[PDB]
Amino acid sequence: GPLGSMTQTFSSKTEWRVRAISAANLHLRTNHIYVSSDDIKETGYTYILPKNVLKKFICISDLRAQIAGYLYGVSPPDNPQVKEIRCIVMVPQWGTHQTVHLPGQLPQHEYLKEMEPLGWIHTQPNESPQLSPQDVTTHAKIMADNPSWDGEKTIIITCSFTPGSCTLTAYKLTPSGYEWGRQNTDKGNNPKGYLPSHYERVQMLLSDRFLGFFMVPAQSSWNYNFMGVRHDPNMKYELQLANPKEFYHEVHRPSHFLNFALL
Amino acid sequence: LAPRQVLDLEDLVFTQGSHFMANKRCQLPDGSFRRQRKGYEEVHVPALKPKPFGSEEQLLPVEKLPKYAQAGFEGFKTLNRIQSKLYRAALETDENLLLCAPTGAGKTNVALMCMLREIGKHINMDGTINVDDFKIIYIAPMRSLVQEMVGSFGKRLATYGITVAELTGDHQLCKEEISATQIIVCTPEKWDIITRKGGERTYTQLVRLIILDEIHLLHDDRGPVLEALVARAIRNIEMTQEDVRLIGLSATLPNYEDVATFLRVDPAKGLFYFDNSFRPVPLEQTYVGITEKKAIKRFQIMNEIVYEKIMEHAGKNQVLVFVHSRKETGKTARAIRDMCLEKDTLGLFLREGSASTEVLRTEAEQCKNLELKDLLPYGFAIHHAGMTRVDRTLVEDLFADKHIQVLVSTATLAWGVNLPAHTVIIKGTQVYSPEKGRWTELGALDILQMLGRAGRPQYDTKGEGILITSHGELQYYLSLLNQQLPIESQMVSKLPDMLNAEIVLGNVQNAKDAVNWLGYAYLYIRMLRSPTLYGISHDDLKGDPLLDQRRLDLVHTAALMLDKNNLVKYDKKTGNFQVTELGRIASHYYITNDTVQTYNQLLKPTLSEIELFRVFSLSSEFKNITVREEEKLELQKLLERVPIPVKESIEEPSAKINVLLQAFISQLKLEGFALMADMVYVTQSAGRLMRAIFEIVLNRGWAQLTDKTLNLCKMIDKRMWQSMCPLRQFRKLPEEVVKKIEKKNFPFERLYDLNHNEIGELIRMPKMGKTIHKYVHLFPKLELSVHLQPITRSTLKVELTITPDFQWDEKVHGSSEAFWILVEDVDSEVILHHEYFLLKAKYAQDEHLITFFVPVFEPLPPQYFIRVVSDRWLSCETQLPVSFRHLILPEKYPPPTELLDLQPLPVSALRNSAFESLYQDKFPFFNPIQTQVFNTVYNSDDNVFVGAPTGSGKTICAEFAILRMLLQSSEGRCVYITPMEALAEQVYMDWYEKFQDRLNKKVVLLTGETSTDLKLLGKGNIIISTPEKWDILSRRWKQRKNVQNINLFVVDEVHLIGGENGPVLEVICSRMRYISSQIERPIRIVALSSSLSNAKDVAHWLGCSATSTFNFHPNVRPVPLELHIQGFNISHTQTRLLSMAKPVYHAITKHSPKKPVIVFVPSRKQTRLTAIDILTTCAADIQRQRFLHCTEKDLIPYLEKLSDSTLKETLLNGVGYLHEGLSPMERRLVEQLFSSGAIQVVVASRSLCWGMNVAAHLVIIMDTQYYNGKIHAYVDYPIYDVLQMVGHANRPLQDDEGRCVIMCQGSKKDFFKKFLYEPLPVESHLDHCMHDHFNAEIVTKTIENKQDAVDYLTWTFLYRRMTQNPNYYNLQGISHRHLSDHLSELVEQTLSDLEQSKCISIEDEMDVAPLNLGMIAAYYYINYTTIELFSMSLNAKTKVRGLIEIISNAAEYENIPIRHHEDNLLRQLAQKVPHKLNNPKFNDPHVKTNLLLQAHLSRMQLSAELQSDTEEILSKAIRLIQACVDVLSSNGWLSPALAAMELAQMVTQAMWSKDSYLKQLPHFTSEHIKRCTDKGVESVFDIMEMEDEERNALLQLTDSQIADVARFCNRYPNIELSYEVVDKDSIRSGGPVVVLVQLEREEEVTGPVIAPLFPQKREEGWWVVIGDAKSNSLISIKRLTLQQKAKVKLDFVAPATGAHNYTLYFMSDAYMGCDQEYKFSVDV
Ligand SMILES: CNc1ccc(S(=O)(=O)NC)cc1N
Ligand SMILES: CNc1ccc(S(=O)(=O)NC)cc1N
Repeated sequence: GPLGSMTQTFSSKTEWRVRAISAANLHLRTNHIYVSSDDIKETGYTYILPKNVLKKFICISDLRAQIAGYLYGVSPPDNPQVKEIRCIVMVPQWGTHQTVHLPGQLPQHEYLKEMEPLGWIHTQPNESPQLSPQDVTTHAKIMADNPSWDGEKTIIITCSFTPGSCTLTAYKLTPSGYEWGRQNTDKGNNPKGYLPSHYERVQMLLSDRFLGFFMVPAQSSWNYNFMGVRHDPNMKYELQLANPKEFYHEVHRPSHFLNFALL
Repeated sequence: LAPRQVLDLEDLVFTQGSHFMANKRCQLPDGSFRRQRKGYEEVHVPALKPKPFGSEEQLLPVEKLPKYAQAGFEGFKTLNRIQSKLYRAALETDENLLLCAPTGAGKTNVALMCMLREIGKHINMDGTINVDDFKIIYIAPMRSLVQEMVGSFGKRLATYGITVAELTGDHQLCKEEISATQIIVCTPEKWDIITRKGGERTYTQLVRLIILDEIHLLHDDRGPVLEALVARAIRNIEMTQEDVRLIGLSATLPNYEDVATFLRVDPAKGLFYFDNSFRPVPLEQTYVGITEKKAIKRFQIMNEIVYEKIMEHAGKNQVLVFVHSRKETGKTARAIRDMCLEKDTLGLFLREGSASTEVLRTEAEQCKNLELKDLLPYGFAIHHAGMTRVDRTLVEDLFADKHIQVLVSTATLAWGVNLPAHTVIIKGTQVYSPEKGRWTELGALDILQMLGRAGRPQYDTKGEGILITSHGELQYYLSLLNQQLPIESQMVSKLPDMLNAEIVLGNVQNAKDAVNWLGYAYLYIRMLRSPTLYGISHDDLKGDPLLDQRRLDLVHTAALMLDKNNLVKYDKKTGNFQVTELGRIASHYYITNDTVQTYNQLLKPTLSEIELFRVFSLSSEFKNITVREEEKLELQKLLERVPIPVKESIEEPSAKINVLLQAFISQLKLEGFALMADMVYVTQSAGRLMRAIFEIVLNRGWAQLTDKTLNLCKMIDKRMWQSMCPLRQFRKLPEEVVKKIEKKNFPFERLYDLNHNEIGELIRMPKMGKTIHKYVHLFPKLELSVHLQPITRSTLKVELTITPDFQWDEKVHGSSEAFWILVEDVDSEVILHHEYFLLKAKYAQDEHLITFFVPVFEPLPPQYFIRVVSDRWLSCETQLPVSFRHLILPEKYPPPTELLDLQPLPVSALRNSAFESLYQDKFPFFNPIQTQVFNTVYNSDDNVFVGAPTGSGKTICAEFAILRMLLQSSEGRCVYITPMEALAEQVYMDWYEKFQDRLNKKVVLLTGETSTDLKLLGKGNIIISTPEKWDILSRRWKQRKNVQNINLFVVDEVHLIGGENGPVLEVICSRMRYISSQIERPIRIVALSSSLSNAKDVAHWLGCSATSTFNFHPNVRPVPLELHIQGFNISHTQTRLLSMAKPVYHAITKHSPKKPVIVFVPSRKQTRLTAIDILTTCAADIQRQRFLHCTEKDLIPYLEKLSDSTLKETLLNGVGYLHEGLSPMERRLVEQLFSSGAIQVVVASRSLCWGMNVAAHLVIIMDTQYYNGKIHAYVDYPIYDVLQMVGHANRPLQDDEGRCVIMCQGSKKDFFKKFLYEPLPVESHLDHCMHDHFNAEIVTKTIENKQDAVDYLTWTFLYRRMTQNPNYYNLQGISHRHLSDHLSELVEQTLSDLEQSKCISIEDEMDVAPLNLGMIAAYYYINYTTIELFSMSLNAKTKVRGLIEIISNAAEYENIPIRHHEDNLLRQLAQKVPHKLNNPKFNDPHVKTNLLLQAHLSRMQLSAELQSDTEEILSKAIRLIQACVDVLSSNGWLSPALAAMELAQMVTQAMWSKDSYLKQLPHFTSEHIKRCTDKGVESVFDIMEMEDEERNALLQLTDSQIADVARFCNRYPNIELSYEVVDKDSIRSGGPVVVLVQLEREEEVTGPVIAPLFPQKREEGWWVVIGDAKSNSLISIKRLTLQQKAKVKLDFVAPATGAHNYTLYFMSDAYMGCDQEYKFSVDV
């Protein structure tokens, strides 16, 4: 019975400052990147991801909120069974630890008009063995809305934060996968009808022989996890040839710089 | 001295700062006494009696001063007593002075006298002062004092035209400030940092006088920087032998003799000690020492003492209480008011007379401040820094007007306001210092100043100073205010830092120099005088009487500290001090060395704002900052409020510093007192701390961190985060508006696309729209465009166009606006290139052009980026992505020509005894390159390309072609073009000796005069020429048969087509190929060249068979070259050169310790400096390598013939130097000494790398940039100069190899490795240089339409290279339609420009024809811009002055070199120069030309390099004058036409028009002129008319001098003409007037024009000019050359039947006086 005798006072410990201190060190994880590389589909397309944009993508992310990029690329001359990823497009987005939220409008830009879309890459906190039902649903909805996404040519690369490192795996949807994903409204983790036959691993390699580039939004940045209000599923955006700013950049959270200053 | 010791400098530091009390006993004046009181002791010291005046003490009246000095004492009748005792020493000598006097006794008027003597040193006869010929530095310890000093000295010296000013924090505006500021007033620290930087074209050279005010600051913690300054000043006086006068002003305190020693003050001649009886008002002192040690009791005890002492003056004396915070002023004044209220006391200050009380009530109702609202009505007032300027001025006025009776203030009022009170009270002597993180005592200067403010000077008969302190400090303050606290040195507490600054400056290069340096510090004299204080035993000192070992140990200790912190490389054996970039940044940004070690340890490229703020917070400046318990609450609520997370706990002071910085940016006003003091200190430091970080991470090329640190700099400086509206940076905007705008959260960038209406509507505040719009377009904004020009498949040239896109407004942007250009790789992780950019207000509206190189690779990266960011404006940046998707790289270059292993070809091969005589007694065989080409050159007529490294002997290949020519045509004509004039001269010597002396042909060297040059071309079998001399000749090839008759055309160093003067070369070669294609006989072409990657293009252009194109790549040099490239990662030029000094010496001893070496350096100064430096390093060397390889006895004959003391000093030790300033014989004899083997090293200026007649075993290229002084920036050596320099390391007949070491900024290393180890790609730049060629081709009817211009261009190297590297020439394809379109555009643009300039006419769009101006430009070979500007500058009223100006602005003069200073001096004669322009300009080539022209016309004949510049002026003055007369003749005007016809002969004979003709004769003087005007009239013919003996009696002249006079008199024009008109009367109006004038010359032409004041040999030219004088209407003109008898016809069209006469003129271009003026009538 210490009410009055023993009295302590609570001191705020706002959540994102720890995550920011943590994200400042992500660059260490980019020296130990591993691809799952299981002997799956030796005859499907192969996907080469340039290391430069992957390191950048890891470095601009958060350790709990997922970020996503769109993949654009091309097949190397007289070798059509290879898809070299040439570009990663960052669009206005927000995320939770299980899913990412993007505008329904796909990227459009002259620089992109020569390339084909190859699906998307996203980060996730842990190394699940199967492809997420949220991922299968997201990919299928996207496909249903955009005929330029061949279910046989577009893939989903998950970048999972294994301790001290970064493990990459690449999947694609199966026909039954597409058909189930497009009709799924259960945002939960065990929705009705989900099946492991809905996806299959595709081979993926990390290269150094060439370099990717980034396109970013023209009038803003890509991160809206501090402005999720201002994010809209129907928002339109232009792009520009520039490199994305890291997750906790000042322009991503202008509230933190204006509120506590003016008040 | 090897046995040494490492010291603990901490145990040597007087820890208590200026509170150290060296003395142990204190003696008070008679009459002092103590009272005891409960809790506190009082000591009273009575006011002092003035000393009786004494022997010869009379106050000097201002009239008895030197009269130039009396204006400075205007408004004063007699000087002070101290000013009188010092008038002679201050004004009549230049002695260094030290004046010790009590505070307020008038030292600064003594400083005025010193400044006045310096001012008098610079007064002319016109009365003006040479305000640009000196600088005076007044060092004042306190910023407030500095501002009041600028005001006071400015007012007292304005009557002199003298500018007094202080120095702001910014450095770019500071140079403009210093340029025209005569008296700079600053603190010790600002002067220290300025002279730390040093640099190029500094103003510290003009400084004649330094004043150190309050020099007893020496005893403060700041003292060491006064030592730094004085040591630097005196040592620099020794290394320039130019004296600087030092004046110290000091309070009276022990050790003034030591200070005088330290200032090099002669005690006998310039030391003045005035004891405290000289205080202007006597001072009765009360010291109160409180004994109570419980704080709560002490606070009330002190307020009790304050009250009681105030009552002793209430209503009798206004009392000024000093307190040591901004809050304590009010807290204390209110405490005193409340104690007055509790008693009846309040009525004692405010009188019963209500005047003062009502003034106070009014001003407190006018609401000057809330605390003022409280205090002003009662008679109390406060005065401190936080208040407003109006409130502070009102407080000062109300106190001076005696309305306030109790003023409570801070030290700021004692320093920067003259405001004495009768009674001064110092309420406590305890102050919070954040640097020491604790409470501490007041500095001695503050105490002295405050108690100096006691006693109104004329109002009071005595003043009363009360000082309240703790009891323990009594004997201290007693000492300080009674002449007994000695002045000690605090040097060791700062020794490493200070030492590093003299290492970074070059002034200290080893421990020996360091010891020498430390002998100048005040620390040294104090250690000598009283060693026990500084830790030296009395047996120590007798063991070491000069303290050499002790100084060695201190320098050793500081050196090791600096070495551990990575500021310096300290080699303990040698004792040597190698500078580092870390060291330099710590010097230049004033950072302590511990900090920069911390930065170097923690800075990583993957750093974020979080770690950045932590790294900042870990700085050693913040070392003593602590987190006090009472702070932790207020800190806590802020830690979780700032936007940058802080990793570590608030228990740690690093976190507190971080949080304070973030709070200062966010503008959170704190509550705690410790917090506010610690924040002001932290953020004071943050500016240059962060700027030092930014320089570090920028110069390592860390793109992300560079961005973050420049942003943080800017945020710290603007006190806002970038998240805030950029408009907030306009202070004139009201924060209500920017709050409205920030609320809307919308992007600022979208404001640019809206009119003012939609602006006002979007912000929901329409009445502001317009205004917002204005500021939106005032915000700095730049547009960038890019021209990608590939050099190879791995190096890319970029031209970046910066077009400004914002309105300029001086009240916003000032004189300039600075940006960084950062070229960043694809990932934005590395800065591939970067540079500073200055947008000047001059050019706010102009596009700027930047060019640089960047590496590339294959496969091409997706893109690079170019960012331009404001250096000071927040949120102000433009990024342009440079995509490479459409970049067309040139194809990788072909393999070289295989060097075949042929057997060495004997001289026998020549098969000709006469020919073999040229080479027999030189060598037996030819080198492999000549051996391989010999058959093709000698046994063929093929056109040939030899490409090979310099020193491969490519010149003998041209000689092969010539010998073959000589075997074919007994009268064959060969023309040899070489691009450099000095090469032409050397080749002229060699080929004159070979082909004329031996083979008996005519070798000639074109001179530029087309008369002599045409006769040479007709006469010579070998004609040597530079490109433009050949261009002017061969333009008229259709009317010049000799130019077609050429059998052989050799062009040497063809690769210089790529360089700046390439277009003329390309054009003359293209012309020779066109001519040959027209003639029946093809002209053989042989081209010699440096190794070229794209040789095949050159050959195809010049028509060389594949099999006769010899392109050898640099690894086939006959003498093998070993090439080392040393990178130096020091981005500051002077420090980089310093850091390469010892490398130069080590390179000599490693690669050529016994064979001759040449060192190239960037400038003239550097030659002398580096010769001396090599010599010093050689002396200090134990295994020393001497470069004197002859006997000193053999050297005196050669030595004493020189005029340069240092040059012969260095030549004695075997090291010479060459620069553009030596006499031609000095250079020749130093060269021969080098040739002799006598001397082993020569240091040559980069500018002489084309005309050097020596070669060497080892070439060292010291730097690779030089400072261009008209763009005020450094410039990279052309690659051609580097290849030329490397060519000097070549001695076939003497060395098995050559060795070259090229030292360069690291950022250039790779480029050299790419362009020296492989052959060179060269391009054409004729597209930027076509107007003058096109114009000449239109005059010669070669180009008559636009199709003709296209076909012309196809003959060029440009057109060949456009299909091989299109993006370089800005084409995007190599199709025939691409080509023809691009060419049509080029043609169209050039013809349009010519047509606008009224040079050509374009009829029907297709056809072109030449006009008057185009013809004049083509004839006299003059830039078409020059003559267009001439056209729009000449009126009939322009005179000789306007002519000299107009021709001074010619384009032909823009490239004249720049050095300045002596031009600022030569301007002085502009009052006595018969030339009026009324324009002040400097650092401009056209103005240098104008000055040097007047200098020539008045035979100033003073400077040396400026003389060569004058000769370059004169090499074009005559052509420009003739073009002027042709223009003015087209205008028909008479006055300016004949004015310029006279100015021709003026510039030839070096005379004005007032100077009479006699000055033309040799050995003549002005006295001779007065004589020849006395005894008769003044003509050259009149000299001839004199009786020979009368001539001699009037001459007083030698026999050979009279022989020279007669030589001139025989070559002087002696000619009469005959005016004659055929059909004298039978002419009709509008009809033919044919005037034939014949000229009889009395003797045949003896030779060229006698004119020794003119560089080129001329030949007499004449004009016949019929023009009516009254009408200013020229009728007829003709230009003519005469031998003895010449008939010249002129034709004219009559004006009317009115029978009239015309005045005739016959005027020379050369000889003054020979002009005649007849008249003749004509009847219709
Ligand atoms: C501190 N400057 C100094 C110190 C000592 C001497 S000394 O000649 O008296 N003894 C070495 C002369 C000078 N200028
Ligand atoms: C490795 N740090 C560094 C590298 C190169 C240079 S530089 O002299 O070549 N200029 C950018 C300067 C520095 N501080």
